[PDB]
Amino acid sequence: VFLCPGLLKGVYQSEHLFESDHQSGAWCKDPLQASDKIYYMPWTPYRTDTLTEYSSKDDFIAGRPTTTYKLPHRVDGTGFVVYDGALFFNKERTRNIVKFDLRTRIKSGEAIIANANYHDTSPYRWGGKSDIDLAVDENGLWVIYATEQNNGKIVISQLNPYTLRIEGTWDTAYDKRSASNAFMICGILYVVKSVGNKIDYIYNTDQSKDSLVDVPFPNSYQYIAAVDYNPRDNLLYVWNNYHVVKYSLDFGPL
Ligand SMILES: [Mg+2]
Repeated sequence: VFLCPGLLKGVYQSEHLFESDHQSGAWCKDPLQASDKIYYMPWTPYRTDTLTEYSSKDDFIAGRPTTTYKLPHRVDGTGFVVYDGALFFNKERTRNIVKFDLRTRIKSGEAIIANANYHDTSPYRWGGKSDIDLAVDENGLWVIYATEQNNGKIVISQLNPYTLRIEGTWDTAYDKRSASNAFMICGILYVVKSVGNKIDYIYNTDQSKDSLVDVPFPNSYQYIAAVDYNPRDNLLYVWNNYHVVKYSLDFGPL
Protein backbone atom coordinates (compact mmCIF):
# COMPACT_ATOMS: atom_id res chain seq x y z
CA VAL A 1 0.00 0.00 0.00
CA PHE A 2 3.07 2.22 0.46
CA LEU A 3 4.52 3.77 -2.71
CA CYS A 4 8.31 3.62 -3.06
CA PRO A 5 9.83 7.05 -2.38
CA GLY A 6 12.78 6.33 -4.69
CA LEU A 7 16.51 5.84 -4.19
CA LEU A 8 17.98 7.34 -1.00
CA LYS A 9 20.34 10.23 -1.72
CA GLY A 10 20.52 12.28 1.50
CA VAL A 11 20.06 11.96 5.28
CA TYR A 12 19.87 14.72 7.93
CA GLN A 13 18.57 15.03 11.49
CA SER A 14 15.14 16.65 11.55
CA GLU A 15 13.93 16.31 15.14
CA HIS A 16 15.48 15.99 18.56
CA LEU A 17 12.86 14.43 20.87
CA PHE A 18 14.72 13.99 24.16
CA GLU A 19 17.88 12.80 25.83
CA SER A 20 17.30 9.35 27.35
CA ASP A 21 18.93 8.02 30.52
CA HIS A 22 20.25 5.04 28.53
CA GLN A 23 23.10 5.37 26.06
CA SER A 24 21.62 2.84 23.67
CA GLY A 25 18.23 1.42 22.79
CA ALA A 26 15.68 1.35 19.97
CA TRP A 27 12.35 2.99 19.34
CA CYS A 28 9.75 2.88 16.59
CA LYS A 29 6.11 3.08 15.56
CA ASP A 30 3.96 0.42 13.90
CA PRO A 31 3.80 1.56 10.26
CA LEU A 32 0.89 -0.76 9.39
CA GLN A 33 -1.43 1.06 11.76
CA ALA A 34 -2.74 4.60 11.58
CA SER A 35 -1.66 5.30 15.13
CA ASP A 36 0.29 7.74 17.22
CA LYS A 37 1.60 4.89 19.41
CA ILE A 38 5.35 4.78 20.10
CA TYR A 39 7.36 1.77 21.28
CA TYR A 40 10.50 2.24 23.36
CA MET A 41 13.16 -0.24 24.49
CA PRO A 42 16.30 1.00 26.33
CA TRP A 43 19.26 -1.36 26.07
CA THR A 44 20.53 -2.93 29.28
CA PRO A 45 23.29 -5.44 28.37
CA TYR A 46 22.11 -9.05 28.76
CA ARG A 47 19.10 -7.80 30.77
CA THR A 48 16.66 -6.43 28.19
CA ASP A 49 13.16 -7.88 28.45
CA THR A 50 10.64 -5.02 28.59
CA LEU A 51 8.95 -2.81 26.01
CA THR A 52 7.35 0.52 26.93
CA GLU A 53 4.39 1.94 25.00
CA TYR A 54 3.44 5.62 24.67
CA SER A 55 0.14 6.84 23.20
CA SER A 56 1.53 9.91 21.41
CA LYS A 57 4.70 11.85 20.67
CA ASP A 58 3.68 14.35 23.36
CA ASP A 59 3.37 11.56 25.95
CA PHE A 60 6.69 10.10 24.74
CA ILE A 61 8.65 13.35 25.12
CA ALA A 62 6.99 14.06 28.48
CA GLY A 63 7.67 10.56 29.86
CA ARG A 64 4.04 9.52 30.32
CA PRO A 65 3.85 5.83 29.36
CA THR A 66 0.59 3.99 28.76
CA THR A 67 1.86 0.50 29.55
CA THR A 68 4.86 -1.82 29.64
CA TYR A 69 5.19 -5.29 28.18
CA LYS A 70 7.14 -8.03 29.92
CA LEU A 71 8.69 -10.11 27.14
CA PRO A 72 8.88 -13.92 27.43
CA HIS A 73 12.58 -13.96 26.55
CA ARG A 74 15.45 -11.52 26.68
CA VAL A 75 16.30 -9.53 23.56
CA ASP A 76 19.58 -9.75 21.66
CA GLY A 77 21.08 -6.29 21.34
CA THR A 78 19.02 -3.21 20.54
CA GLY A 79 16.76 -4.52 17.76
CA PHE A 80 12.98 -4.96 17.56
CA VAL A 81 10.13 -3.97 15.25
CA VAL A 82 6.39 -3.76 15.61
CA TYR A 83 4.41 -4.86 12.57
CA ASP A 84 0.60 -4.86 12.48
CA GLY A 85 0.25 -5.22 16.25
CA ALA A 86 2.95 -7.89 16.62
CA LEU A 87 6.35 -7.35 18.24
CA PHE A 88 9.30 -9.11 16.58
CA PHE A 89 12.73 -9.48 18.20
CA ASN A 90 15.87 -11.66 18.09
CA LYS A 91 15.89 -13.96 21.14
CA GLU A 92 19.10 -13.34 23.14
CA ARG A 93 22.12 -15.35 21.89
CA THR A 94 20.09 -17.39 19.36
CA ARG A 95 19.36 -17.43 15.64
CA ASN A 96 15.65 -17.19 16.51
CA ILE A 97 13.03 -14.52 15.85
CA VAL A 98 10.18 -14.30 18.39
CA LYS A 99 6.71 -13.00 17.49
CA PHE A 100 4.76 -11.52 20.43
CA ASP A 101 1.15 -10.36 20.18
CA LEU A 102 0.82 -7.03 21.97
CA ARG A 103 -2.98 -7.05 22.28
CA THR A 104 -3.08 -10.35 24.19
CA ARG A 105 0.48 -10.26 25.56
CA ILE A 106 1.49 -13.74 24.57
CA LYS A 107 4.08 -15.30 22.31
CA SER A 108 2.46 -16.44 19.08
CA GLY A 109 5.47 -17.68 17.19
CA GLU A 110 9.15 -18.34 16.71
CA ALA A 111 11.25 -18.87 13.61
CA ILE A 112 14.79 -20.19 13.36
CA ILE A 113 16.62 -18.24 10.67
CA ALA A 114 18.52 -21.02 8.91
CA ASN A 115 22.32 -20.79 9.17
CA ALA A 116 22.32 -17.30 10.71
CA ASN A 117 25.43 -16.58 12.76
CA TYR A 118 24.88 -15.82 16.43
CA HIS A 119 26.78 -15.24 19.68
CA ASP A 120 29.99 -14.88 17.66
CA THR A 121 31.07 -11.28 18.27
CA SER A 122 34.75 -10.67 19.02
CA PRO A 123 35.39 -9.96 22.75
CA TYR A 124 36.59 -6.46 21.92
CA ARG A 125 33.52 -5.05 20.19
CA TRP A 126 30.51 -3.23 21.65
CA GLY A 127 27.79 -5.82 22.29
CA GLY A 128 24.73 -3.74 21.43
CA LYS A 129 24.29 -5.01 17.86
CA SER A 130 21.73 -7.80 17.36
CA ASP A 131 22.83 -11.03 15.67
CA ILE A 132 19.72 -10.85 13.52
CA ASP A 133 18.33 -7.44 12.73
CA LEU A 134 14.72 -6.78 11.80
CA ALA A 135 13.45 -4.15 9.37
CA VAL A 136 10.08 -3.03 8.02
CA ASP A 137 9.57 -1.32 4.68
CA GLU A 138 7.21 -0.82 1.74
CA ASN A 139 7.66 -4.47 0.78
CA GLY A 140 7.15 -6.11 4.16
CA LEU A 141 9.21 -7.57 7.01
CA TRP A 142 12.91 -8.41 6.71
CA VAL A 143 15.67 -10.15 8.63
CA ILE A 144 19.25 -9.01 8.13
CA TYR A 145 21.99 -11.38 9.23
CA ALA A 146 25.20 -13.16 8.23
CA THR A 147 26.09 -16.78 7.49
CA GLU A 148 29.30 -18.81 7.38
CA GLN A 149 28.21 -20.01 3.94
CA ASN A 150 28.38 -16.36 2.79
CA ASN A 151 31.72 -15.80 4.57
CA GLY A 152 30.31 -13.55 7.26
CA LYS A 153 28.80 -11.24 4.66
CA ILE A 154 25.27 -9.89 5.07
CA VAL A 155 22.35 -12.06 4.06
CA ILE A 156 18.83 -10.71 3.57
CA SER A 157 15.60 -12.68 3.95
CA GLN A 158 12.00 -11.58 3.58
CA LEU A 159 9.87 -13.00 6.40
CA ASN A 160 6.11 -13.28 6.20
CA PRO A 161 4.91 -11.68 9.45
CA TYR A 162 1.73 -13.77 9.58
CA THR A 163 2.86 -17.24 8.54
CA LEU A 164 6.59 -16.85 9.37
CA ARG A 165 7.41 -18.38 5.96
CA ILE A 166 10.69 -17.21 4.43
CA GLU A 167 9.66 -15.66 1.11
CA GLY A 168 13.10 -14.95 -0.35
CA THR A 169 16.81 -14.93 0.53
CA TRP A 170 19.67 -12.89 -0.98
CA ASP A 171 23.42 -13.13 -0.31
CA THR A 172 25.12 -9.72 -0.32
CA ALA A 173 28.80 -8.90 -0.81
CA TYR A 174 29.12 -6.78 2.33
CA ASP A 175 30.94 -7.88 5.50
CA LYS A 176 28.45 -7.59 8.38
CA ARG A 177 31.21 -6.59 10.83
CA SER A 178 31.82 -3.40 8.82
CA ALA A 179 28.23 -2.20 9.24
CA SER A 180 26.93 0.05 12.02
CA ASN A 181 23.35 -0.20 10.76
CA ALA A 182 21.42 -1.65 7.85
CA PHE A 183 17.88 -0.87 6.78
CA MET A 184 15.50 -1.59 3.90
CA ILE A 185 13.62 0.85 1.68
CA CYS A 186 11.47 -0.53 -1.19
CA GLY A 187 13.29 -3.86 -0.92
CA ILE A 188 16.69 -2.16 -1.20
CA LEU A 189 19.26 -2.77 1.56
CA TYR A 190 21.24 0.28 2.66
CA VAL A 191 24.36 -0.34 4.74
CA VAL A 192 25.97 2.38 6.90
CA LYS A 193 29.77 2.23 7.39
CA SER A 194 32.48 4.18 9.29
CA VAL A 195 34.93 6.29 7.25
CA GLY A 196 32.52 10.11 9.59
CA ASN A 197 29.76 7.76 8.49
CA LYS A 198 28.03 7.05 5.20
CA ILE A 199 26.02 4.56 3.23
CA ASP A 200 28.56 3.05 0.84
CA TYR A 201 26.70 -0.02 -0.46
CA ILE A 202 23.19 -1.01 -1.52
CA TYR A 203 21.58 -4.32 -2.48
CA ASN A 204 18.45 -4.24 -4.59
CA THR A 205 16.48 -7.44 -3.91
CA ASP A 206 14.01 -6.92 -6.74
CA GLN A 207 16.95 -6.95 -9.17
CA SER A 208 19.38 -9.12 -7.16
CA LYS A 209 21.89 -6.39 -8.02
CA ASP A 210 24.21 -4.41 -5.74
CA SER A 211 26.11 -1.13 -6.18
CA LEU A 212 28.55 1.13 -4.38
CA VAL A 213 27.11 4.50 -3.34
CA ASP A 214 28.03 7.49 -1.22
CA VAL A 215 25.38 8.91 1.10
CA PRO A 216 26.84 10.84 4.06
CA PHE A 217 25.26 10.53 7.50
CA PRO A 218 25.32 13.49 9.93
CA ASN A 219 28.61 13.99 11.82
CA SER A 220 26.77 13.49 15.11
CA TYR A 221 25.86 9.90 14.13
CA GLN A 222 27.93 7.31 16.02
CA TYR A 223 28.57 3.61 15.39
CA ILE A 224 26.54 2.62 18.47
CA ALA A 225 23.41 4.28 17.09
CA ALA A 226 20.29 2.24 16.35
CA VAL A 227 18.42 3.18 13.18
CA ASP A 228 15.00 1.95 11.95
CA TYR A 229 13.17 3.04 8.76
CA ASN A 230 9.42 3.77 8.77
CA PRO A 231 7.65 3.34 5.39
CA ARG A 232 4.53 5.19 6.53
CA ASP A 233 6.32 8.49 7.14
CA ASN A 234 9.66 7.87 5.34
CA LEU A 235 11.69 8.81 8.42
CA LEU A 236 14.55 7.13 10.29
CA TYR A 237 13.92 6.47 13.97
CA VAL A 238 17.29 6.89 15.66
CA TRP A 239 18.80 6.31 19.11
CA ASN A 240 22.26 7.82 19.20
CA ASN A 241 24.46 8.06 22.32
CA TYR A 242 21.52 8.88 24.65
CA HIS A 243 19.75 11.04 22.04
CA VAL A 244 16.33 9.98 20.75
CA VAL A 245 15.92 11.67 17.37
CA LYS A 246 14.47 11.36 13.85
CA TYR A 247 16.31 11.71 10.55
CA SER A 248 14.62 12.92 7.37
CA LEU A 249 15.46 11.46 3.98
CA ASP A 250 15.90 12.89 0.50
CA PHE A 251 15.29 10.69 -2.53
CA GLY A 252 16.15 10.57 -6.21
CA PRO A 253 14.70 8.41 -9.02
CA LEU A 254 15.22 4.62 -8.94
MG1 LIG B 1 17.23 -0.98 12.57
